Amino acid sequence: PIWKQDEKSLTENDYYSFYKNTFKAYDDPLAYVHFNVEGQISFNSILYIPGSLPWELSKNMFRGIRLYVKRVFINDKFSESIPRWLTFLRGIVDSENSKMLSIINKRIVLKSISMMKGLKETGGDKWTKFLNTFGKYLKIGVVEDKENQEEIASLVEFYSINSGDKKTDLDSYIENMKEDQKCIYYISGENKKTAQNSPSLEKLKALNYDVLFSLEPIDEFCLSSLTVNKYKGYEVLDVNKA
Amino acid sequence: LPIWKQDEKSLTENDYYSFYKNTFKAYDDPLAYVHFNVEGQISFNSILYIPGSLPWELSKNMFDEESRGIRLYVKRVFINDKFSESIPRWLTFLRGIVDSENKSKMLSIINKRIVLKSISMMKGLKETGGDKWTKFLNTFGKYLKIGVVEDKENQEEIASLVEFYSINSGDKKTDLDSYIENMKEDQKCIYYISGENKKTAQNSPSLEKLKALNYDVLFSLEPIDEFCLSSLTVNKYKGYEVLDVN
Repeated sequence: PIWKQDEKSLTENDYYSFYKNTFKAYDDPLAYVHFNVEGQISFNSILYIPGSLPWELSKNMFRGIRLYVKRVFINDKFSESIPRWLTFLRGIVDSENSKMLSIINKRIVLKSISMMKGLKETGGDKWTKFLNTFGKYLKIGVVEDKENQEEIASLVEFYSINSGDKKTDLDSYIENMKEDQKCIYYISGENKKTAQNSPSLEKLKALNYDVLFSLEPIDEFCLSSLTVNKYKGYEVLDVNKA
Repeated sequence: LPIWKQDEKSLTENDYYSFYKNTFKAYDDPLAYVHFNVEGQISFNSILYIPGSLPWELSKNMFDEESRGIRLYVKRVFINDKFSESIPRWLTFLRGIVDSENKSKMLSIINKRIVLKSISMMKGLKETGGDKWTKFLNTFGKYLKIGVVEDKENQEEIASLVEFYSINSGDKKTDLDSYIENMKEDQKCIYYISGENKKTAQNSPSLEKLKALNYDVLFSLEPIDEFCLSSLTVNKYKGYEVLDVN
């Protein structure tokens, strides 16, 4: 019924208490979205981004989402039915009516990306916290969700030669690209320090080009996908390849 | 120092409204504003306002050949008020300031950030605003319709904001996503029909098969409604074809 109620009459202690007691979570979520939709195909959903990594996920990256059909509880195993890069979301979907699992899912993915973009726009510690905690899942989304590849990739961030102590997003890298520069460059390292000290790196340093760092297999997985598919038309080259 | 260099946190709404009025010599309160700062190579401050009513520069022709609107400052000195000549012209109605530290691949960066902040400002006004949102579309909706035609890169986001009367909508307009929401089971298309008046438009004979399908149909009542709707007719709207009933 919580998700049946009006979303001009519900306050956030309502949403937080619901989340906290349904999901057994003492963390304040970073964000939530209550959406009802709407006419012929018919459903309500509340989706939450946890304030911290769920314990079950702290040891194996892949409940999440509780399905109700017609206000009856089916399973809390509906996370299994959405793209797995979204397994960190917690929430409900209550559907009246596969070719519905399909369009329910498209709508969930849309709303979750929109939630993240909103959180990024606000910026601050909270966006930083979000990428710190869940950014690995986005990086997986970039490869695995072909249709949303460009929007998800616009959220992920990496260390680079120039970003120093903080990470850069890809769009900032683009805006920072020198007059002659055609491509986005990256290089693998054991970590920040070893990576920037790679003598690979001297021709690009001579050109004053930035280079992103790939510091873990998931970075490699994500970036190599961008080499194939490009990012916003830009080539993405591994400095130790061709 | 100037308002755009002060931290937004100490400022009140009235501080922003008084600045808008004094600077642009405008009488009515703005409908909305956003103050942002970008820090890096890269460095600029901006405050962007949606006016309360049509600027006088725009009250004769839809477009002012001079494109005033946005005042450029460099290192806090006023340069000129023609910075809007480089932003998409569908945003000519915005009034605001940019103060930069520094067709360049750079002015281009500032322009892009402005368009994105302007869209997010409108989308916020749509989500929060109810009466203010309808006021915004009644005054500046024509510009958004032109944006849908002319702004290739932002076409879908702008398209999501525009509203039209339909058969089922009543004395209120519907947006496209709400139309999509209301589509029948095997309805695949968004339909529209050139009308003369909101009343006369649904009286059309050419509507019989569609009404016999109980499909909604949006009304085009001017060449602007008409060019807007026809541009969706070519690269679709969120994957939907948009068909003229003729």
